Amino acid sequence: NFAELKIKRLRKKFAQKMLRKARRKLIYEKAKHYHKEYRQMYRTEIRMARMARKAGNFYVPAEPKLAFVIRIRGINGVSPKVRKVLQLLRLRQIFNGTFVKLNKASINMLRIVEPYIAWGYPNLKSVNELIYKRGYGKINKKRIALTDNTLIARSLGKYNIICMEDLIHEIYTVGKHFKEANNFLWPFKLSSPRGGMKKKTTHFVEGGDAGNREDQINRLIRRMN
Amino acid sequence: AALRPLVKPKIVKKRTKKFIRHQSDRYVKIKRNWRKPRGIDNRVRRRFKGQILMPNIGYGSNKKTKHMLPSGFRKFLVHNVKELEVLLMCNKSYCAEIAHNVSSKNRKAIVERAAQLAIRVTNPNARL
Amino acid sequence: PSRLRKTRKLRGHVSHGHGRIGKHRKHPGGRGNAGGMHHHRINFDKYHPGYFGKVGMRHYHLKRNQSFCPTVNLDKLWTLVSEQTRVNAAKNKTGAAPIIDVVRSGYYKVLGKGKLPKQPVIVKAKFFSRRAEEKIKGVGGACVLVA
Amino acid sequence: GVDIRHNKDRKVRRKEPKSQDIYLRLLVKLYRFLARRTNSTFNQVVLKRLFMSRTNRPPLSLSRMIRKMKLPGRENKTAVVVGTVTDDVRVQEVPKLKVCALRVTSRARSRILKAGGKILTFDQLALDSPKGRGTVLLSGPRKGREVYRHFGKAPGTPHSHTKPYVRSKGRKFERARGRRASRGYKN
Amino acid sequence: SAHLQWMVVRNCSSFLIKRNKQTYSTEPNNLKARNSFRYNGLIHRKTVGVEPAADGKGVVVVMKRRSGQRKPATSYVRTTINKNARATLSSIRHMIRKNKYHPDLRMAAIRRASAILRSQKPVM
Amino acid sequence: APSRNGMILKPHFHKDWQRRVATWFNQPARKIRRRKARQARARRIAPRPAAG
Amino acid sequence: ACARPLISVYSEKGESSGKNVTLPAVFKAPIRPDIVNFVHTNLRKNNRQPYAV
RNA sequence: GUUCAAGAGGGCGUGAAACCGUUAAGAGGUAAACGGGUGGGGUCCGCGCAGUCCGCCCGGAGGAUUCAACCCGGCGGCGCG
RNA sequence: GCCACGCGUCCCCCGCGAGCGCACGGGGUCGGCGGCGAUGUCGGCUACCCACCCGACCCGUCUUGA
RNA sequence: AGCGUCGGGCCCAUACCCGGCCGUCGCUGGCAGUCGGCAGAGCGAGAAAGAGAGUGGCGCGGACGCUACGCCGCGACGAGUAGGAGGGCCGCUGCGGUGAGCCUUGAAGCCUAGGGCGCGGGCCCGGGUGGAGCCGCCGCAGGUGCAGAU
Ligand SMILES: [Mg+2]
Ligand SMILES: [Mg+2]
Ligand SMILES: [Mg+2]
Ligand SMILES: [Mg+2]
Ligand SMILES: [Mg+2]
Ligand SMILES: [Mg+2]
Ligand SMILES: [Mg+2]
Ligand SMILES: [Mg+2]
Ligand SMILES: [Mg+2]
Ligand SMILES: [Mg+2]
Ligand SMILES: [Mg+2]
Ligand SMILES: [Mg+2]
Ligand SMILES: [Mg+2]
Ligand SMILES: [Mg+2]
Ligand SMILES: [Mg+2]
Ligand SMILES: [Mg+2]
Ligand SMILES: [Mg+2]
Ligand SMILES: [Mg+2]
Ligand SMILES: [Mg+2]
Ligand SMILES: [Mg+2]
Ligand SMILES: [Mg+2]
Ligand SMILES: [Mg+2]
Ligand SMILES: [Mg+2]
Repeated sequence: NFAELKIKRLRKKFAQKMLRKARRKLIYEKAKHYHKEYRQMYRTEIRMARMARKAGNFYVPAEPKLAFVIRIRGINGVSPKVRKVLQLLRLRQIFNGTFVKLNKASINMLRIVEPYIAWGYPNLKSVNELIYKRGYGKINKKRIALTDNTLIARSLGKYNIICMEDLIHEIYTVGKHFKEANNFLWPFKLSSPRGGMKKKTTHFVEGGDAGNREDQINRLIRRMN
Repeated sequence: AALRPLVKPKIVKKRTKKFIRHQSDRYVKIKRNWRKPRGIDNRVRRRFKGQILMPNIGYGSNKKTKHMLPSGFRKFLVHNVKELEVLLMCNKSYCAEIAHNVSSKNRKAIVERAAQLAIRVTNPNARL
Repeated sequence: PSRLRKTRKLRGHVSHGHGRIGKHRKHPGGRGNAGGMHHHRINFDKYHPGYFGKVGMRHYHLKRNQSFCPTVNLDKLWTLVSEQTRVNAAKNKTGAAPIIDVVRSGYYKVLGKGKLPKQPVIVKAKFFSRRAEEKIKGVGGACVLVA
Repeated sequence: GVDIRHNKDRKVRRKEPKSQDIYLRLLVKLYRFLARRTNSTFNQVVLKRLFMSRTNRPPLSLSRMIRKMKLPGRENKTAVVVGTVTDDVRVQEVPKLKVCALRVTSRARSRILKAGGKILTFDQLALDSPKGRGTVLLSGPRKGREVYRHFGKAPGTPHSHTKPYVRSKGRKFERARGRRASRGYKN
Repeated sequence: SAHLQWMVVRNCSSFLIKRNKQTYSTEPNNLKARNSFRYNGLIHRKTVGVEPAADGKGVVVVMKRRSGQRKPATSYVRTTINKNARATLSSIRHMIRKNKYHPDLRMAAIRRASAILRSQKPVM
Repeated sequence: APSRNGMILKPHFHKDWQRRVATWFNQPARKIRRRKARQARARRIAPRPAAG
Repeated sequence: ACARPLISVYSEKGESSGKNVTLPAVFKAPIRPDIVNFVHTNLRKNNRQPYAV
């Protein structure tokens, strides 16, 4: 016949077209709602301050959920108790990066390797730059580039994670499904730092780069990316 | 009208200079033909700076232009007329090249037939 | 095929696969089965326990032919005869079992290993064990001896 | 530079068979095709086994095949072997079967056919049941070789029921110093 | 059978000719002449061959009749076509297509015919 | 010098054995010279039984 | 294979006679070069005389 | 002067390297010799030294006893005849 | 300023419209050009010699170490 | 152009980043679908599965392709002595088949500032010398590859 089949095949494509559109509009609405979210989150932390000073007290803000680690020195001649930790954090190459949710368990390991890393509390823009520019997923054991949302829906559809934005949301808000969101991400291959380094060997406080430099990590990222 | 090939790409070649053997310059008994030294105290084996190079696989050439002559053709070694009809269908990429011991009077026929088939010949004016 | 052997690839390499601190010298440890008691004591005690020592009674002029005594299990007693003998027996309503001379086929003893199928047999053998005999009786038939 | 060992990255399992015989390779071509173009894992197992050596595809006795079909629920169901089907003398009664195997000896062939059975080849099997439904897979005993007795924790070593290699048993060939309690010791 | 005797031949044939990292075959009814189960001539039931004529001039197309495969004398059937180029390719195209006869070899055979005609035509 | 495992064994190659080797390339010819002598004997004692 | 065809006999002078003979069964037997090759290369070694210094 | 040839002339077929003579070329105070990277000059080669044809189309100019469809004859392929 | 727009029916309160162009879009194309040339000029990596800049201790071996 | 405390700027490693290329490993990945007047050319897509049977209400046309011990696509890696394994259209001398193989219109060997191939082992063409035998492909066997050893 190839008449009824043609008309049927057209209805099938038309259905799948409307479906793809609907997923698009859904995506849009999640993103705008998150913009409203972030704006609110930022203002309130000030409002608490102004009102606290008015009363005369001090507002202590919350401890930071998240830290952005970087391995600064190389592969030659390193204690085996270190090596184990380092390879548990997936820092196999130099100038590699990783996200790490915080707690006593993680922080004691980062203490044990203080001299080899540089960590701190990263900002939202630094999270955007890193994910968008150099996002590469671990799909079927293969380093494949994060260029379309399909590549995410196939793997993470079960957590309602359909796009870069939801991913960002989980990372900044260390939500439920951090383990899966981060283990999905391949260790970040960052380049050598433009401008230079002050002194690789020593701690920040004694004028070096190692160890906790809370916020200045952003300055360092902008110089390395 | 030289015989064009189907494609005449860039024949880049990573290295042109030959791999001479360490100390062929000094002695005669030592030939140019490469031989990897398997000594303990050797330098060349262990890459000292400003020394004879060692052949890695890395020099390997692009697949598309291996055994490719500048014109673009490949060789095929021929002894006689029967072997040209083979090439008659793979005419534009490959070319016959006649063997040394083959005579002159037969060469004449080889070129005459091949000129009918339009097959390019590298050595058509070889004896006279 | 020497072309397949290892020495062809080894041409070039100096010590020809025997190492160059401890070279392939002639008899580095000593010869044969030497130092069995002393400095190869182990190999013997880890892999050949018993090598040393005497045991038993010396028997001088041994003749293997006297003690020739090949055994056969009941597991494969019926194997000796063609199939229609077994078939015709179930046909026999009279219940006359066929006689199997084992000696004819070059087996002497009858051991009692396997399970025997339900149909009587007369077995003319030379020796019998205790369990093979009683197995037959429960089935049926007798154990006719012969020297 | 990265700190990974590259020790065990190469895998040794077989890809293709060492044999040059044509019929085995034609089986291979076929089951490669059905392997990739189907979902059934059955075909992958059959593939693996087609590459394996003589020891690894051992002979299946008839007694073992029979009672494995006597098991309940697998009535009227084709038995599948990669090795050879040898005959058993120590088994009188022979229920009628449906066998598949690369080789079967004449004796077992006669035993089955007079009973009213059936011997399939693989090209017939592919047509009958391509996915292979209604199939009892089987194998012979890999450890059946006499050699495995020789392996393990060494002799002359507490608890090691392990055959030693010996030219000839007798009174005075490895019975004395390490076995009798009298002479020296035993373990 | 065919696949069987393909696996037999592929390597150990006298007609096969290996050199200079190349591999060819000089059988009569091969076109493209490359050692391969598709183009091998002798194997199949239905086999094509496009030669130039016995006399220098002309082209004979050859076909294999499927009846007597163990009797070579009666198997092949030659037939010269001494016309112009275009009508040659029309008649050949029709011979092969409309009979469902080995349509794999369609374009190859065409190309060879044109090159043959080229040859018996005067040289440049 | 025994490494890990083997049949302990006593080969008899200490005597000058490479001297006294009997090679059997004779065989086919020997078979014929027997066969010929047998046919010639039976031809001699014509009607008597061949075997004896 | 199961199928056995009929072969025509030819006269010594080339023409076909009336008689037609059935194919024996061996000709449908399995081909196995690995064996042929192996066998040939062992049997041919026996026809070999000794050489020695 | 023989011989096709003494470019085989009685330790005489072919006649390599080490070594020497001469000729030709180039160069020259940190012994010579080397790798990489370039330049200059020689050397011969390219049988270079006004530069691609191929289908198809459009158009203008020639010519051959020529196209399709049917009839006859033969053959092959296929047949849910 | 809004990725808000049949009618009827459902809830809280008052499965086929076709058509045409643009492009920061699943890895470069021009539907753009110019000079030289038949007896002294063009190309010729390698291979022949020379020059310059940088690099550079003679091989094999035993050896903790050449 | 010294000593102590410091700023900006600036210099390069076979390290790091982006890109090109070789080989290997892994995905035990993909490909027999070249199904053509018996035709209708798809099965990469966020979501366990069918372009499924039925039954009531003019012009004759369509490139390449696949030696499946092949072809093709994806990622990641590459120092190596003593030592082990794989592939060698690397090479030597001889034997059974095979090329209607070559050759006095000049074989082998040898010489070469010629043209070329291969990562390399080595090999092919031109020229000169020489005057009678030689090589390619599939298999087999070995007294089978030199710088050294007073
Ligand atoms: Mg800078
Ligand atoms: Mg030294
Ligand atoms: Mg080594
Ligand atoms: Mg030594
Ligand atoms: Mg030794
Ligand atoms: Mg030792
Ligand atoms: Mg590396
Ligand atoms: Mg051992
Ligand atoms: Mg006699
Ligand atoms: Mg002399
Ligand atoms: Mg001379
Ligand atoms: Mg020389
Ligand atoms: Mg001079
Ligand atoms: Mg020494
Ligand atoms: Mg040392
Ligand atoms: Mg010392
Ligand atoms: Mg560098
Ligand atoms: Mg890269
Ligand atoms: Mg290593
Ligand atoms: Mg390596
Ligand atoms: Mg001469
Ligand atoms: Mg001569
Ligand atoms: Mg020498």
